[PDB]
Amino acid sequence: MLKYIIPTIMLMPLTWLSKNNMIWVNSTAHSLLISFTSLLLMNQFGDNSLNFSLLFFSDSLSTPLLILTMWLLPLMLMASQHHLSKENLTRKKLFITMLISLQLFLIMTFTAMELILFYILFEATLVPTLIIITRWGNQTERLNAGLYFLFYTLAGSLPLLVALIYIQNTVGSLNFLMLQYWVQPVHNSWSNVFMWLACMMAFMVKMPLYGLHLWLPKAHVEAPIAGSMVLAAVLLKLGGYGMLRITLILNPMTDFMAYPFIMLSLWGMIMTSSICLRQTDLKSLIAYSSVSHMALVIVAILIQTPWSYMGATALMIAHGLTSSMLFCLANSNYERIHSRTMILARGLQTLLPLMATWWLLASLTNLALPPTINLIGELFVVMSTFSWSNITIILMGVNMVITALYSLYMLIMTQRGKYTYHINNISPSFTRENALMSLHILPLLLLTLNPKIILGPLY
Amino acid sequence: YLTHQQKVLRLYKRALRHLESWCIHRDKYRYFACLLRARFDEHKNEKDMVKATQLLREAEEEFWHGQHPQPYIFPESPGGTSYERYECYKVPEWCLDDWHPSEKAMYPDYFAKREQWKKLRRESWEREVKQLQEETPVGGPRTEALPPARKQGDLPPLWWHIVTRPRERPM
Amino acid sequence: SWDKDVYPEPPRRTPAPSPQTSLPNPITYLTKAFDLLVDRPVTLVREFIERQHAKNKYYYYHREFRRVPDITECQEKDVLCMFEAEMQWRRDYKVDQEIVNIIQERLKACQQREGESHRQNCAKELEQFTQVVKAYQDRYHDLGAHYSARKCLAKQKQRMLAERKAAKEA
Amino acid sequence: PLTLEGIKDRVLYVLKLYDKIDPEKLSVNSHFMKDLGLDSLDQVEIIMAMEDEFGFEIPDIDAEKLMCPQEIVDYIADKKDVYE
Amino acid sequence: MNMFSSLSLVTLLLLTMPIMMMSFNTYKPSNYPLYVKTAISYAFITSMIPTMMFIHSGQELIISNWHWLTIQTLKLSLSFKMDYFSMMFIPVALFVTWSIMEFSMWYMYSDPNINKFFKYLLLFLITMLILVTANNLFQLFIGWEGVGIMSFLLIGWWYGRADANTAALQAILYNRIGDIGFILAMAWFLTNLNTWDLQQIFMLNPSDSNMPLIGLALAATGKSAQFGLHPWLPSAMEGPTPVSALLHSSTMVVAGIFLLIRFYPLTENNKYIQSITLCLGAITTLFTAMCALTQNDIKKIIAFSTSSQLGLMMVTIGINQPYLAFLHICTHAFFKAMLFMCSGSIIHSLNDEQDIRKMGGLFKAMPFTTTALIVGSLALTGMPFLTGFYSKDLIIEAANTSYTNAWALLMTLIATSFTAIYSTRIIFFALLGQPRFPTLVNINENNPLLINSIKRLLIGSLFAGYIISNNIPPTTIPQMTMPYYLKTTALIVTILGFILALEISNMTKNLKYHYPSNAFKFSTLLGYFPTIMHRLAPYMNLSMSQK
Amino acid sequence: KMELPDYKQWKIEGTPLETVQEKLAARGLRDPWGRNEAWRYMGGFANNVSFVGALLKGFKWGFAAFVVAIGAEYYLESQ
Amino acid sequence: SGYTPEEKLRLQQLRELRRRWLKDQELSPREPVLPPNVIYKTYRHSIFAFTHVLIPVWIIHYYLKYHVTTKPYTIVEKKPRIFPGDTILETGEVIPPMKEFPDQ
Amino acid sequence: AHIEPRYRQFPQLTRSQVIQAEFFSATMWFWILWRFWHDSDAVLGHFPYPDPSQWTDEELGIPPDDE
Ligand SMILES: CCCCCCCCCCCCO[C@@H]1O[C@H](CO)[C@@H](O[C@H]2O[C@H](CO)[C@@H](O)[C@H](O)[C@H]2O)[C@H](O)[C@H]1O
Ligand SMILES: CCCCCCCCCCCCO[C@@H]1O[C@H](CO)[C@@H](O[C@H]2O[C@H](CO)[C@@H](O)[C@H](O)[C@H]2O)[C@H](O)[C@H]1O
Repeated sequence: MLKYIIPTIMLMPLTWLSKNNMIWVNSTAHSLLISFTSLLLMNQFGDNSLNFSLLFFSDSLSTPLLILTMWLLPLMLMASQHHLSKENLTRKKLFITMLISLQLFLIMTFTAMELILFYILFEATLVPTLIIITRWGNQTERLNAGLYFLFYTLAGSLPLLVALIYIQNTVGSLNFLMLQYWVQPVHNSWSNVFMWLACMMAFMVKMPLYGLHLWLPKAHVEAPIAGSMVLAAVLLKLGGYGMLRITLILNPMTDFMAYPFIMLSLWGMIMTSSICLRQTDLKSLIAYSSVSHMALVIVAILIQTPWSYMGATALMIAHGLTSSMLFCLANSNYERIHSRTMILARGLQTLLPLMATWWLLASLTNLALPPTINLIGELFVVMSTFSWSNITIILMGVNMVITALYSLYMLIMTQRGKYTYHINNISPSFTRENALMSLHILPLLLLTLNPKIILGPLY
Repeated sequence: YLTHQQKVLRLYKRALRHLESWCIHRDKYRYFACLLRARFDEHKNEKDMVKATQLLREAEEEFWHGQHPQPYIFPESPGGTSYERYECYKVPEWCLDDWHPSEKAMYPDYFAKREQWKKLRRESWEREVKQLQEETPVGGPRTEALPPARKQGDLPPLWWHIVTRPRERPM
Repeated sequence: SWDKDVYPEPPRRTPAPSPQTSLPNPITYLTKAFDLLVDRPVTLVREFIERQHAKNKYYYYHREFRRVPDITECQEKDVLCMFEAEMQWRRDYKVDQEIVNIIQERLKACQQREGESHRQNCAKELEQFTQVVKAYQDRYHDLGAHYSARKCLAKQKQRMLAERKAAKEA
Repeated sequence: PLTLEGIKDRVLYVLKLYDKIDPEKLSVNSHFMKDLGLDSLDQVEIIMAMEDEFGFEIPDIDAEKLMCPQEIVDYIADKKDVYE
Repeated sequence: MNMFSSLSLVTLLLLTMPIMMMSFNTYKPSNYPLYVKTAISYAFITSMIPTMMFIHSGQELIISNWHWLTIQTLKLSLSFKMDYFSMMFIPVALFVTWSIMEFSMWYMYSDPNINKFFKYLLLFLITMLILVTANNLFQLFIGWEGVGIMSFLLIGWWYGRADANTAALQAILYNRIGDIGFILAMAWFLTNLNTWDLQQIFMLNPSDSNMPLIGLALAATGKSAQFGLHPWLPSAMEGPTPVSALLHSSTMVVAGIFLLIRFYPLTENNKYIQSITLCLGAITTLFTAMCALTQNDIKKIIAFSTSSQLGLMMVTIGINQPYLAFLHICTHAFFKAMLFMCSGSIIHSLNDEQDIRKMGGLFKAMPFTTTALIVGSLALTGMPFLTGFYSKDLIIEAANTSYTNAWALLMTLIATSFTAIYSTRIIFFALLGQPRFPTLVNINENNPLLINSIKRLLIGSLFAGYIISNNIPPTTIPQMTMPYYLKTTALIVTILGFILALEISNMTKNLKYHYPSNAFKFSTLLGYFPTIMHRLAPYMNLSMSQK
Repeated sequence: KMELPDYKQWKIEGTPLETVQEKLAARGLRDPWGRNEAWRYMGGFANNVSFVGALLKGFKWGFAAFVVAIGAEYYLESQ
Repeated sequence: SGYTPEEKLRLQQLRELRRRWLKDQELSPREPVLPPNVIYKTYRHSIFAFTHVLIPVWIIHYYLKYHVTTKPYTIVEKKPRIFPGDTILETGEVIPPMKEFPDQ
Repeated sequence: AHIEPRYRQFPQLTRSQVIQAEFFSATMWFWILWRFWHDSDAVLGHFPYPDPSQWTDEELGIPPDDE
């Protein structure tokens, strides 16, 4: 993994040593080259994973998440440079440096063998994240509202640290390869119930789980576009990636300890989709859309069948590209009207014809139109949870109806109908914006031709 | 809000249009249109406005009972089949500003005439703002009506978006 | 092209044309038009390509995996022996998925081939599909997403205990 | 395609087929109530006939104010974007 | 098989070529609509060669050409089932689409987005041919949702109109409710069997098939707008007339019936699902026919005519006659697509007037539109030996002599009589009488695109039923022995419907003052299903969201 | 650019609009818009087929073609 | 109940401008200034058949004959119907007739 | 515009549309009569329907009431 760590670090000298007017050109060009070389990680095997060294490994789960992470850095740079153009030069380089350091922690996080090494990096990603959201965020409101920092660290980060420390004492190691052979069953015990919650609550909050999700809409309304892109696309998948790994050592206690979280996810899947129908803020609508989609991933991970793990991996990648594109589409409107209200500017298809095509494609993938990988992932989770209990088809089906409703409602409200009379500064879509959208959707649709490389290790 | 005189005439028009929806055939409609007209004529010269109001209220109750479930609606009227059919084709004039110079090079006469209008709008705006302020009582307007241009050379205040509104069949 | 024993097909019996109408058969005429305008030009192009291929002849091989001790012979917590047995079990699991796929493809090919007589003429294919699916279910069903040789063996021993017990009951 | 003269001709045409109007006393500037001595119930009927003539509705708020053929001609011309 | 299979795929591949050429390959936006019509016309010719081979020797194939994905023991491939139903449906749909596209070349002439309109019709056709030829449930799902989205994009064509956006989103809502049944079948077949292939499903032939077949019945209920999920089809009239012609004949609405025909080897041996689809169809065929009696919009009447005929198709499925249900899909596509093209010809002449109360006196004014409308109306109402008689007549005979629900049979016969009433209603108010339209007459049906497009469907509406019914092979034993009063039931109630409708129409001329009725308001307002459901259901959901 | 037909043609006499006027004159009323509807009942729009007439369109020539076809079918039998 | 004297005057003044504006939407004769019989129908159709039928079937036939059909069970025929009295091409076999029908 | 719009009058027609409308109206009636002549059974009945009250006890194998 040093062939990706070292070039990523070298983006920092490159950014600080570029000519003043070349910082965006230089970093975007070279970060796209790192993204190109990330495709060499797809040297996967049917039986073994790609174990590079004592610290890092890659398997079919982390590999697609790594490629998505490395793809997103150039896209974030393209999306950020317009609104940072009035920023002074030293602050543009610090902003770029935060994004590079965020990628450095993410690629290391997804490949760490040792779960304690994963924990330190899994938390180090918050330092660049909060700095980006707060220092370049919209308002004076605190994303780390204090209550959320306390609840998360007390009920999430700290219990996970103690559980991991406890596990290594008992097992003698937290290397994930070792945990595959030395795993022992978890018997019923009040102490074991608390180990289970400790091992899972941190990832539940980051997913987020329904009932622990109110932080996510607040963060999106405050974050800059790059913040929303990384947060939606990857940072939520850190919780999903963590659960897919740590559930190896939690059986068979997950057989019953998962019921409350499945209930929260199955019900919260419908409650958050319905909320999307009465959202007045695009960024909030997309944020609640992510909660609904990540409810499927939690259910898939907790019932742990081969089909649900394949569906979970596909869902995480598909949502990453789709939710990121939706935030970029909303941001482009915001950069003209300077408001997140969804009802303010209407009938935009009349004024921006091609951008309306990007909107339609983003909405069709969001509502899981076949054969997009959005549906492939969602169908697999639906197929698996039907076996878990046939009644779930009712809740899964109803959510499919509602998801189509708010996806097209968002498309209809903003793109169709009569345009707003007094808004007279809607300039034609820039090449930068059109290319930003097409770099989201083309890879998303091309993956329909070869879905196996996003189906994870269970494939 | 309306006068009594307006409510009756609105009920006469609405009554006729629903009667036309029931009758369908022009001769049958013309027969009952004169029967209906006669009913109004029977009470044209009433003077007791208490009776006149009670006559109107009973008429409107009668209308609601005899109302047609599916009255005919002109295609382009609110609720008709063509209502707002061409809104997707109406592009506001300010969009021409953002045209590329190569796009404007295709219509040199049209765009020359368009700067003449934009010049006229500029030179007129200050005068329009004064005329409204001087003619406007203290406390703001009492109604939405707007005045005409008073002098030769002036343009009626607030005219651009009325004059340059999209055609009703833009494409 | 493929192996006829693995993907069997019965001998084809096509009845001879026995026309009983003076009208020309437009299908036979379109067949000649196809055999002339489409097949022969296509065949010429392919034959040229296959000539280039014959000039350059190189070979690829089917990887052979020597057998190693199973998980039943590994020492507890001996990862070095558990690793090789675990990889071997995964390879066999992947192969067994494709053995079931071959049997399903035979069943589906049979149904289409037999037309309206498939219920009687595909009973052998149905029986074979039934037994293979049963054997696959016995091995690998209900192991979970975190399956392994260890959990496969635990399932087997549990099944072996139930079989042994019902023998006493008999 | 409508023209300002074609709208005029059809407006007057419809009025000349009204039995309450003298076709010799009718001109584009003939006020319905002051000149022709019609009532406000007749004015409603006249406007209804123009809606049928041209196939679109004139809302009651606008219809009240059309008290001569020329005003009707101007109203129809404006809604239809006729200019020559 | 080399010629049969090659020509089977070129037809599909050919239809996608105008889509690929949209990437500016010798692009000639001057006449893209003409290019699309030509591709359909050539696609019709090539599709007729496999059809002849099937007619000849019953040759059928599966083409599983591309292996897409394997999920352990579930191999997914791009597989086309080129069988009885695909052989005969594809030429009909291509023939009908060819006429609708030539008609659209004239109807949509002034639309600035003419090219985009034709691209959407081509995609709307492609997703239907993915549906019919699909050989596994996943590929069937791609087409199933494909038509749904194109329905949304074409119903909401005029996107500045809020009513158009509301009808487009209504189609999606009601159709995705039906898709709960589709995924339920997919989940059941994957779990209880181990396949989404139709071949392995029929080979295993489960007896405990209530759950997967209730899922398919629900999926067909929404897509083909049976009672319960039906209001969206009338609402879909917001789209341009050429959209309604395709929607109501050779694409979306028959997909629900087609799905249940595909699975007849399962519904054969399930008397419970047969009883559900019989009753489900029987109420639909009557209820929608009753609604059409009092409608005044010409597009609404034809739209309810479709729901009533789709109800009769669902009845045919429920009396265990799937091959007659298919024969009705084929024949119905001819005269139903024509009726929409005749309404559009009238609507266009009268300057976008769709209300029959403002029509009249068109019998001589529009002679060729009148001829096609009369032929179309007689074909719809089962006039002997026209295209509609070869399916409707056999369906009523087969329903009469089956071990059937008695109430469903009576409701099916009354709906047949009502068919003659609203068909008369269109002819009487649109063509007979004196003109009731504005005074500036722009009636002009003299356009070769309009004449030729309607003429080809008129020829189909005369001979298509006879030609098809004489070429398809027997798959059942038609029951031909039966009492006279059961043999002639369909013709008799059709004739009494015509007689009973003349009296009702003529009383509209008497100088008598009507009196509204509870029955009249019930039929006019569509039984109040939209008014109650479309207000109450959104209210409960939307108010629930905020709190 | 367009020529409106002379307005004095339009008289309600001979149409059902005259039946309407007679029925209204019994009640002491009159129909002032009668001539504005008269064009719908005159000259080309005056006489319209009935429903049975609409269905029987082209029957006369269909039957003439039918008698010749079956006759020509029988002439080919005796031969 | 008619227009007030100011209402008529404002309407008249907006009529002049609105009608002048619409007159100005007309295009000049030069605008837009752009930058720089059986055989015909047969050639258009002949070239269409070649590009949109012959080439596609060449590619499809090549694909099916040499890439699809060379893999097992990719194109599965329904076996032809054999009726009594037939002659099998592959073997030369002769299917016997059916029993003599009873009179009917 | 080869057809001029008219005011309050019956529209101008062409011969081509009137002749084609009549040809296809007469085709429909020829077809109905031609088929009814040759396939009248499809409308009235293909085969006789027996009256079961006529079948004798001998042929239905009904034993005598005292056997
Ligand atoms: C889209 C463009 C992508 C560009 C990059 C990928 C293209 C690379 C193509 C190189 C393929 C060469 O593949 C190579 O072919 C030669 C053909 O003699 C073979 O060569 C070998 O084969 C046989 C015997 O083994 C002999 O004919 C030959 O003497 C021997 O050297 C190699 O065993 C094979 O590996
Ligand atoms: C799966 C592989 C498929 C390989 C296909 C290879 C491409 C072969 C096509 C090359 C020629 C395509 O030509 C494309 O289609 C027709 C051909 O007449 C053209 O269209 C032309 O004919 C139509 C009617 O016939 C006219 O309406 C149109 O005005 C005219 O330009 C398109 O403007 C052109 O872009």
